[PDB]
Amino acid sequence: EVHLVESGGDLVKPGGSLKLSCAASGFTFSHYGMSWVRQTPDKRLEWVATIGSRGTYTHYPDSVKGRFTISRDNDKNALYLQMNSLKSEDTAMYYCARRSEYSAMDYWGQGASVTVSSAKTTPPSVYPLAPSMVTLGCLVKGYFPEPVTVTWNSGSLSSGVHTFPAVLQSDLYTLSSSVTVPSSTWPSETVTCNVAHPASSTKVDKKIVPRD
Amino acid sequence: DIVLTQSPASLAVSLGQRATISCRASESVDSFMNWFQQKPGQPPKLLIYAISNRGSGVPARFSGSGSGTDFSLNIHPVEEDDPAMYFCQQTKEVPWTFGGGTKLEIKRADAAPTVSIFPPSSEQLTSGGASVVCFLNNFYPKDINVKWKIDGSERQNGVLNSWTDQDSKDSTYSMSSTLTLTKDEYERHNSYTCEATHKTSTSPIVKSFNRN
Repeated sequence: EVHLVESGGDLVKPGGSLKLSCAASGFTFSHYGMSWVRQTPDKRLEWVATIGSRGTYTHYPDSVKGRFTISRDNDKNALYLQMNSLKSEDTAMYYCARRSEYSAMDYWGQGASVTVSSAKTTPPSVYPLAPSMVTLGCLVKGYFPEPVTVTWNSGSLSSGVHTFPAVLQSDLYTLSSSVTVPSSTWPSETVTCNVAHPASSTKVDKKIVPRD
Repeated sequence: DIVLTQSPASLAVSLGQRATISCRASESVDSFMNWFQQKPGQPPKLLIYAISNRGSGVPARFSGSGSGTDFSLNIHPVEEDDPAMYFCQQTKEVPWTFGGGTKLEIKRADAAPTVSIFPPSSEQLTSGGASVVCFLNNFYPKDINVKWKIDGSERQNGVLNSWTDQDSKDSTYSMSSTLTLTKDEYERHNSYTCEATHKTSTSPIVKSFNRN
């Protein structure tokens, strides 16, 4: 199967630069042109750049022309996107995509998150939420930047989970996650949610223990 | 610069029905018109290209048509797994552009939320903070109001709400409401209540606890 894995996303100061990479697998890289597309918080999609399969050509939209540069290394099956002179306006989720045949973007990367702001990294505070079935939860408060991922019991608990979109609370993000289980499971067994905030290399496990 | 306009913005359709989304191009496109499907947490996926060809892997359920300026995507039968963001795209010429995006929501029977209220954990209290959390899970329709009451009196400040996208299994919604207070405020009152008032039952579902 065609696969495009991205990496390099992060928070950068306005004016700073950032290099995003996309690793292709599952096809003859050099036989296909490639593109980068971004999606701003307003959920709108915006084409950012494309490069020929050989790399003999590359063009961009006026919004980034002169600041962004697309590159590819067919020898290492990688696509790149160098961003310089970054602006707050550039904060978005960035995706790489393959161009087919006619020609269309049939395959996309998982997306890299880029945040351009003067705010510095702030790790989260993780608090356990303890009260037929039972619902437990985790409060992930005051962090920056997005995102964070949450897991329950290292990923074992995968169903009956609800992780809510983060919300800005005074320059800082907060979100919570809930998991519903049969009374049989809790408190009999131990339930712990796993919170990870890459930006701050933070990694914590909070156990859900009953009170009193 | 060609401009694409999709309509409607949001579309709610019962299971089995036909889904019709439209997109109008401000200029010719000759037939460089494609449609993409984007589900939460995922990158956009190619649905239809050249306005009528389904992407390799796309089920027969989908199909697009039209010509000239405007085209449209048609899903039939609409299934539980269809709620998402749908966008049309123009590749006729640089810069490539996307429609504003249209959200497809499935329609189902009303469903009352399962409500759970959580007191501030001891950890947060030790640091001078007090967040009271309330989850309203698996309800429908999406519009629902949450009201917090402290010692019987409604609280307005310090409330952050967050809704999840529609469930792709039971087609329900879930929501989180957080009332953040200061430890000192928290210690001054005893009863805390979370109230969910809908429309499919103007009789509230309540949940509360006593600090003591």
